[PDB]
Amino acid sequence: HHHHHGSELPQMVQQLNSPDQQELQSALRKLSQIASGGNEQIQAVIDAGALPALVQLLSSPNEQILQEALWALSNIASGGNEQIQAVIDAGALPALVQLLSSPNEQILQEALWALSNIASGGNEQIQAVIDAGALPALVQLLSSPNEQILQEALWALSNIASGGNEQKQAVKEAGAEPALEQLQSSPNEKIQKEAQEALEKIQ
Repeated sequence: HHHHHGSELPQMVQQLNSPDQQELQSALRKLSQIASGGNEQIQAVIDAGALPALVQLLSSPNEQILQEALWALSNIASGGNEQIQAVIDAGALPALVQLLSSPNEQILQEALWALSNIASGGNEQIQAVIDAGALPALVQLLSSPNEQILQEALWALSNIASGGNEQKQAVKEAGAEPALEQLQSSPNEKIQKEAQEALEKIQ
């Protein structure tokens, strides 16, 4: 069931620019929720012009606003290829890549999730993730002592690796092979499986 009507979206979008922080968060949450409900609903959020404002919030020093903005963007990017494309065209990628070097694990997790959603699209979507410079960051993350970070980084890398030959080649050129060859021997069963599958995708 629809919780919100289409004629309420414009108001929510305007409120992503409120100086009132509880108004802002409230609107962030509603857009997240609507965007969680399938392609038709995601499209309504995009058509209402929510993307530009969501991307602005990605540089926020307020982790509460940041987490909800990332989550909303992840939900939008979980739709169709053209919906993922809209996220890319709105300039989300530089901000997401920047967040890959965050000392905050919770932020890291949501930026990686947004990125792997984006990288689930077509070769065009994947190439934009590569072009934005995700690969050097993702590779550096592969030598983290934190298994949860590893799993998250592998999901993104594995998705990029599901692209065409150009995309697989970029993965090889960013030096991912030796790291994936190591993690293929991981005692963590989830990491081992993802690493193996990613390695096999890039031959």
